Amino acid sequence: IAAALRGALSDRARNGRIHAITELVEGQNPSTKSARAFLASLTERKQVLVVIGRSD
Amino acid sequence: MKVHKGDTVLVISGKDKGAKGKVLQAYPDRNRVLVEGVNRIKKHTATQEAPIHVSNVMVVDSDGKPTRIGYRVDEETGKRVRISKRNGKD
RNA sequence: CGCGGCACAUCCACCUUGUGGUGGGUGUGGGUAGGGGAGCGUCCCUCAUUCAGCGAAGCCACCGGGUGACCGGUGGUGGA
RNA sequence: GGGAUGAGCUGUGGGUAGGGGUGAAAGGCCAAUCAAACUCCGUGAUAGCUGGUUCUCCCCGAAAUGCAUUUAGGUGCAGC
RNA sequence: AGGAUAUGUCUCAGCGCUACCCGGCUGAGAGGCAGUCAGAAAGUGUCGUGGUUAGCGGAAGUGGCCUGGGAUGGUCUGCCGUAGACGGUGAGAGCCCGGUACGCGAAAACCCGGCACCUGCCUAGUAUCAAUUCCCGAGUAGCAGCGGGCCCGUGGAAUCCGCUGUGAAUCCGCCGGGACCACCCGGUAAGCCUAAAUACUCCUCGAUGACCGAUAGCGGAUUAGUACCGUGAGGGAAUGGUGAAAAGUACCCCGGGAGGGGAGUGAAAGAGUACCUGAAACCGUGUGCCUACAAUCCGUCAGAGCCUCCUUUUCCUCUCCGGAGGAGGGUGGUGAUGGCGUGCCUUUUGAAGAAUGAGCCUGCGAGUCAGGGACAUGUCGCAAGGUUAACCCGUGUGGGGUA
RNA sequence: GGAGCUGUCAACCGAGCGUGGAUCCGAGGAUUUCCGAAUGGGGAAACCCAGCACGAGUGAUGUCGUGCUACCCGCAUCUGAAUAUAUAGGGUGCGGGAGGGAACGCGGGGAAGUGAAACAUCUCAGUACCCGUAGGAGGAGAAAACAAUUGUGAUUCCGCA
Ligand SMILES: [Mg+2]
Ligand SMILES: [Mg+2]
Ligand SMILES: [Mg+2]
Ligand SMILES: [Mg+2]
Ligand SMILES: [Mg+2]
Ligand SMILES: [Mg+2]
Ligand SMILES: [Mg+2]
Ligand SMILES: [Mg+2]
Ligand SMILES: [Mg+2]
Ligand SMILES: [Mg+2]
Ligand SMILES: [Mg+2]
Ligand SMILES: [Mg+2]
Ligand SMILES: [Mg+2]
Ligand SMILES: [Mg+2]
Ligand SMILES: [Mg+2]
Ligand SMILES: [Mg+2]
Ligand SMILES: [Mg+2]
Ligand SMILES: [Mg+2]
Ligand SMILES: [Mg+2]
Ligand SMILES: [Mg+2]
Ligand SMILES: [Mg+2]
Ligand SMILES: [Mg+2]
Ligand SMILES: [Mg+2]
Ligand SMILES: [Mg+2]
Ligand SMILES: [Mg+2]
Ligand SMILES: [Mg+2]
Ligand SMILES: [Mg+2]
Ligand SMILES: [Mg+2]
Ligand SMILES: [Mg+2]
Ligand SMILES: [Mg+2]
Ligand SMILES: [Mg+2]
Ligand SMILES: [Mg+2]
Ligand SMILES: [Mg+2]
Ligand SMILES: [Mg+2]
Ligand SMILES: [Mg+2]
Ligand SMILES: [Mg+2]
Ligand SMILES: [Mg+2]
Ligand SMILES: [Mg+2]
Ligand SMILES: [Mg+2]
Ligand SMILES: [Mg+2]
Ligand SMILES: [Mg+2]
Ligand SMILES: [Mg+2]
Ligand SMILES: [Mg+2]
Ligand SMILES: [Mg+2]
Ligand SMILES: [Mg+2]
Ligand SMILES: [Mg+2]
Ligand SMILES: [Mg+2]
Ligand SMILES: [Mg+2]
Ligand SMILES: [Mg+2]
Ligand SMILES: [Mg+2]
Ligand SMILES: [Mg+2]
Ligand SMILES: [Mg+2]
Ligand SMILES: [Mg+2]
Ligand SMILES: [Mg+2]
Ligand SMILES: [Mg+2]
Ligand SMILES: [Mg+2]
Ligand SMILES: [Mg+2]
Repeated sequence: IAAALRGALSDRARNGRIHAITELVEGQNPSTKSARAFLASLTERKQVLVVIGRSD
Repeated sequence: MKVHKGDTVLVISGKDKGAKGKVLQAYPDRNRVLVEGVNRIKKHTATQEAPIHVSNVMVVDSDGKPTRIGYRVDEETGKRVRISKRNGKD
């Protein structure tokens, strides 16, 4: 299981699909409009996996 | 429903798209209304209207354009009231 | 036996020179019980992509196609 | 055709219940079923027995013998 | 337990015969602690950012053009999103509707928690010595007979349970450690109570499904445990779909009606309450060819002749014609005539068999699943190592977990 | 809660109600025929016939309404037969039980088909079924326990062994 996950992430990184951000919305309240604008800035593809901490 | 018997409405979908009439009777269980002069019907003797879906009409705000219905917390005296959006007052 | 098509096994030479293909010889290819190998069609799910009220599915007819289960094209009927 | 004042026939009400009843005795009858009723359950009983078992092609391809068997129309091992 | 060294939650009153020491008991008050509990039981209040039983609000397109009966479709544009769950609306709708994210909401009743009231318990025995005496659950244990149950089917048969008989001991006791004995070790039977971790779903809410979709799924989408069958216990069915809207065909004609024709509604009546689509068996009507001198597992190969529709020629050249016809060729239908030819399945040494099964069509109807099972193989990971089980933490399929 | 409504098959009507808040939803209360454990007595369940007390009605019988009246067990009281002590029994007054429910628990009774290629020991299986009796769970539970020269320390359930 771990080897497969590592291989998949390695493929993503090798093709350059790993992005790193500080946080999604500079405020303390949610805002889908600005979050979507930021994601569209990062990416123009359909399926995006957002990995964020459980406390955000 | 938010559409009442005495109201004036605008048809937004169907054959009579763009017609203005007043509700004649409402069927809350069926979600249908009788608007005057819409989707007339040729019945047989021995041309009335047939009800249309309340989803297909929008309440004219009595101040011009049609609007979606909201509720302003009256009461203040002594119950709730039904108002407009888009220049809300009713 | 002649001429043409197919398949299995093997030999001889190349391309990854047995993962498998390419070229030529040679041998083989009746089959019940039964063993082994490779496929067709139906339905559901996931991923990608592509058609559909300018007409999907289903059904009917005709014209074609493949070594087999079977497939396609056109038209009609139909209505998701 | 037999009996037809009798060991008669019959109505109404009641009793005996399944290895139990009842039987002037035939294994008769006990709801069109009786050498052990019927219903549900055990239960999808079990059957060395009969029947059935659904698409395709390619390669190979038997046995009906020996031994043993509460065995001989079954099975185990060998042979193929 | 009872005896010798040692002393009083605090006070008051009463009693323990009288004056005293030492006390002890009861009652009251003062304190401390506990509480609806296994360890004692009820009830009255009052208060919850507590819960359950109704609910409410809740962002954003009347957008242009095309097709269309209808836009939720196509294509241009605008927007919301803590809401792009789901469903409805005249066809695939986040912005039309019910809703969804989110956030509010309880007279009263019930439940849970708190604080009080209330209720109860605690009124010196601690420590040391003595080691004489008493107590430590009786028709019990033990033993024997016959059984049951334990891995243990009576066996060398321990431990546990029943009936019958016999029948103790109180710690220098008694029971167990797989016959039994000695030593050692462990424990203290014959009195009671005790949460949690575990099992289940008639039922009530909320979700979900590589579950079914009307011969399926519950027997039951339809009057369903109904109709019907049986004296009875019992057994036990079949029956869904017009259309977006009923706009369900006014009026005329034939007819006793039923039914139909014309009009009319509808996008459609090639949707007419016998109604979505509408297969097959089966039943007609019309039409092309063949068939009344022939012996036929009903086909197959050879094959003339007719009929039909396309095409290369010589002609009606009227020809811009179009094709009448002729000659050839080709589709398709039919098949005069000639040869060959013993249905399918099962089961058999051997079946066309006069052995079995099948009237026909449509639907349904048979090697599946479970388990760190066993053996053998293909493939992938790690490798002298490989791997976790239960379980714990996570919205998941993820991370831990060495027994 | 806020404008329509008088449930459905299932329409046709008739007649009405509703912002002075209807229909609808929630909670509490009232009423609640007869049968059924059925319980005054009887009975072919849904029927029949009473007694007592209190009211209603009649000129008076007739008639009506509302309560109570089963049996067993426990407790408290009065009485104490044959018969003397007394007891059995009897009267009174208070409490309780009975019946139902899909599964799950505990205690007791307990098959056969089947497998053993026959069959009786054995298996199936302490299963099916039956009886008693629960609770939201139950049962078990605080060593007259294991272990073995070290030690663990009530019970239950899960995984190994
Ligand atoms: Mg062959
Ligand atoms: Mg074969
Ligand atoms: Mg159309
Ligand atoms: Mg399909
Ligand atoms: Mg087609
Ligand atoms: Mg089609
Ligand atoms: Mg009788
Ligand atoms: Mg005889
Ligand atoms: Mg008979
Ligand atoms: Mg019998
Ligand atoms: Mg018998
Ligand atoms: Mg069985
Ligand atoms: Mg061969
Ligand atoms: Mg609302
Ligand atoms: Mg148009
Ligand atoms: Mg839609
Ligand atoms: Mg949707
Ligand atoms: Mg709508
Ligand atoms: Mg025994
Ligand atoms: Mg023994
Ligand atoms: Mg004894
Ligand atoms: Mg020993
Ligand atoms: Mg003791
Ligand atoms: Mg106990
Ligand atoms: Mg417990
Ligand atoms: Mg059915
Ligand atoms: Mg169907
Ligand atoms: Mg009957
Ligand atoms: Mg028309
Ligand atoms: Mg149509
Ligand atoms: Mg149609
Ligand atoms: Mg029909
Ligand atoms: Mg039809
Ligand atoms: Mg002739
Ligand atoms: Mg002949
Ligand atoms: Mg012939
Ligand atoms: Mg011949
Ligand atoms: Mg024979
Ligand atoms: Mg035959
Ligand atoms: Mg024959
Ligand atoms: Mg024969
Ligand atoms: Mg025969
Ligand atoms: Mg035979
Ligand atoms: Mg036959
Ligand atoms: Mg599988
Ligand atoms: Mg392996
Ligand atoms: Mg009410
Ligand atoms: Mg009520
Ligand atoms: Mg009675
Ligand atoms: Mg009685
Ligand atoms: Mg006396
Ligand atoms: Mg009871
Ligand atoms: Mg037996
Ligand atoms: Mg046997
Ligand atoms: Mg047998
Ligand atoms: Mg209870
Ligand atoms: Mg208990």
